Amino acid sequence: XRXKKKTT
Amino acid sequence: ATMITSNQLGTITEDSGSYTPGTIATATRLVLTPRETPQSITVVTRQNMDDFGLNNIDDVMRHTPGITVSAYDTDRNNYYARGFSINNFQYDGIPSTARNVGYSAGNTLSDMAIYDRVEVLKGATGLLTGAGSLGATINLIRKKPTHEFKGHVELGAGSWDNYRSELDVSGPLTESGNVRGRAVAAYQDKHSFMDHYERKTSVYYGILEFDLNPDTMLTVGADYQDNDPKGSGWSGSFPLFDSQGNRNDVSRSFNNGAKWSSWEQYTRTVFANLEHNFANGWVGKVQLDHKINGYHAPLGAIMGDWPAPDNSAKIVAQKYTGETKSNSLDIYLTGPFQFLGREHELVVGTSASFSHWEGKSYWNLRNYDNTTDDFINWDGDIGKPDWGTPSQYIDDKTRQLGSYMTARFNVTDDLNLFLGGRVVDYRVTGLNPTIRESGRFIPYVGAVYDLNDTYSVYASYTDIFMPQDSWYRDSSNKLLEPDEGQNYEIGIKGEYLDGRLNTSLAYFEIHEENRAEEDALYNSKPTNPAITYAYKGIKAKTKGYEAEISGELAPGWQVQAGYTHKIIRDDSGKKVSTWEPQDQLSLYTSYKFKGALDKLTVGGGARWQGKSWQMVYNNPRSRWEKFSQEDYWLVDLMARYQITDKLSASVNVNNVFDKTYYTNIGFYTSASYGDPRNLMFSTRWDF
Ligand SMILES: *C(=O)C1CCNc2c(NC(=O)CCC(=O)O)cc3cc(O)c(O)cc3[n+]21
Repeated sequence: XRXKKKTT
Repeated sequence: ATMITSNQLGTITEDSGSYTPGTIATATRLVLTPRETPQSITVVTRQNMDDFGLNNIDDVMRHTPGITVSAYDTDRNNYYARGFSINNFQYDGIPSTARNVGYSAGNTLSDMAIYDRVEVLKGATGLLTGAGSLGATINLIRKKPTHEFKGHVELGAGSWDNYRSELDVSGPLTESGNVRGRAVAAYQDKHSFMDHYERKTSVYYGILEFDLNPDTMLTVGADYQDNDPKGSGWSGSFPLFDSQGNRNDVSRSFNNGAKWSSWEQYTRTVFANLEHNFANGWVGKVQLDHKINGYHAPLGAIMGDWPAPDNSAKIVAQKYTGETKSNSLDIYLTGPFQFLGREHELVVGTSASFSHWEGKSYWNLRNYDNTTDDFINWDGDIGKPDWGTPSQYIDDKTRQLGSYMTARFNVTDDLNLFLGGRVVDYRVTGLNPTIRESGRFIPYVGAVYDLNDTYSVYASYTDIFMPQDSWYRDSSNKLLEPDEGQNYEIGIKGEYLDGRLNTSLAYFEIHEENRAEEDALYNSKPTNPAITYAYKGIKAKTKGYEAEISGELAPGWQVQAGYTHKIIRDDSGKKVSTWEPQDQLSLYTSYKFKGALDKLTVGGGARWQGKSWQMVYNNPRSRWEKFSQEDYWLVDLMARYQITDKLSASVNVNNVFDKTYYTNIGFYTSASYGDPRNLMFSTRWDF
């Protein structure tokens, strides 16, 4: 989910 | 007089040291006993929170029956309610818009030191709260000032340098009493078994009332809690897989967190409201509300198949800051309605809410080395990199409206009908693909039939929906219609002794529509903007039963316990929510002694949940893996001695057997252990 962006 | 220890929200609990509740209007905004309430309900009274030292709310959800407490990261837990995740909080009957937990702030932790009870409404809350989530709606209730004087100050220290202390003071401020006031504040600083985690919170709150007779109380006040954690880990407690190696083993106290990583969440709020007593035998309440949920999160943690062969692991760092204000107008009229035969009641009411969430996120770090000397044995110590320029801004404002009207007809002095609904419109005018919904109808229909003077039966069709986020879009580029659902319920309740003891078991079945599932095949994503990534909307079904007792089990014997069998799957599909045990047993009880040593009370409880599993992904070998949490039998004892007419002495030991267990296993491929054997001494008021 919710939207965004831990490693990617 | 007419013994008014109750009120609009319903009879209070800071008195009747009975774990069972009195009257909850949390359902139809119409005061009703549980039996007179046709929806599944479970509530934690105050004399309960007290006995077991359930300080913050988490410490309540863990002890609430029917709910499962799962974790994300040190400062973030999720509550499982009937196959779904609870995500609707209602303060003094007012909902909240701190909806998104990715940028969580305040909800998952509220020091109870100020509420009289937290009433959780299982099923489909849509009637009162607007857009929301399937499962249940939590509902804290603040301490309202006391007519005659009363107050106290509690100290207390638990394990891992856990120290806390509150102070409650209430009463009249003028001979007559035309004006009553209450003020309470608490302080708590504790570390944790986990290394370097040492969070400290503080809460102040002041509430007052202004009489004038039917010109009933223009009550007002404001509260404010501040959680400043430090050493906060993120997503799990440690990565499930090493470099490529199989599983990772590590102390119950490892912490992917950064010594300096922390997730400061804070919430302050102001309310005002006057109720009016009309002569027709009717009353109408009007309330204003200004609340704010900010979040200061400069996270730093080690994540991702990292214990690498050369014993060293990189770590993601990211900072999130944000505050989110909201105004709320809620007015309602509720009283006797004569149609024919006998008097019934209606509760016409409309509400309005203007929120505004704006915030930043920093992950475009600059001049940084996120590698670490060695993995194993590490006190999350790395530099607090310099967050560059905000890498994603946020400016959204939601304007949810809606009006409602509920009917409590009775064809017979036993069978009563519940006709009513809540229409609504949602508007989230922000910085992204503006979306709104309007004129959607949320219906409320149920009825209770009085069998014997004891037991009784009910059935219900509760509903609720939720305009989805813009992230979710389908093959084309449309945000899958709102995630909706209805709770099909049928059960029998039963009370004994004016309402000292109360039982109930029912059958609930939930049907989910347009559940947001990640589209699969779609990797070979064709051009269109929805390109990159898109989800689809498939149906889900949740069916199960629940049973729980609560009240005066004997003379001074309090007991509240429950069991719940749940199962949830998607259109001829698999088992979703595999982590929320299909079966769970909760039992908590306290007994005061007779004569001999009637100056001593003893209590304890136990929880049980069947096998829990998750479906991770072993990137390093691409092979998918299963993970199961064997069994769960958790026990905790407690004891308290009233050494002086005014001054208590008690002690709770929360995990008797110290059961080495897992709280989360499939989160971004992480895991977090479980509070090993807790211990906390306390002392009551006076001097
Ligand atoms: C998406 O990336 C996800 C993964 C699944 N859901 C989820 C949740 N929790 C939910 O709302 C669903 C309940 C559950 O099973 O967990 C929370 C968060 C929070 C953050 O910060 C991020 O990045 C993702 C996330 N997801």
